[PDB]
Amino acid sequence: QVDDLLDSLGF
Amino acid sequence: ADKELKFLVVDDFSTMRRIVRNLLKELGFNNVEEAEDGVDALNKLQAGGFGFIISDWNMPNMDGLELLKTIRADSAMSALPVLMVTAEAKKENIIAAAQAGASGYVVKPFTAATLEEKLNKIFEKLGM
Ligand code: BEF
Ligand SMILES: [Mg+2]
Repeated sequence: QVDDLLDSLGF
Repeated sequence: ADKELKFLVVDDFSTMRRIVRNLLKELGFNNVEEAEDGVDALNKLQAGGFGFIISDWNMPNMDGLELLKTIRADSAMSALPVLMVTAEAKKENIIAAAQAGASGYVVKPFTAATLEEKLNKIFEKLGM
């Protein structure tokens, strides 16, 4: 949910 | 992106600014100035010509989130790239950065390789 949330954001 | 892109590195710890500036240099970005908090940053930005901001989150007077929101809502500076730096990737903090318009988000400490990766992601999205 962290590295995966980052991906979603293009971060 | 252009090697002469002018960066402002914002952090209340002088050693962290020196480190980021040194990493930028390692990547070929030599045009770098420093600011010690969000108020100092906005002062220095009035000089014009800045093309990229790298900002810490926790700073006195004006923090990095407050700085980012101000830049994003500013008539002249609204599209400036801003790479936000934090001490720990927490969901709440990442989501705040997203809502405010952070161009990128990186957790300290990081390598030049990580910095280049994050800068390149921003350049690609912005067509720089
Ligand atoms: F003070 Be910063 F958020 F590392
Ligand atoms: Mg700080």
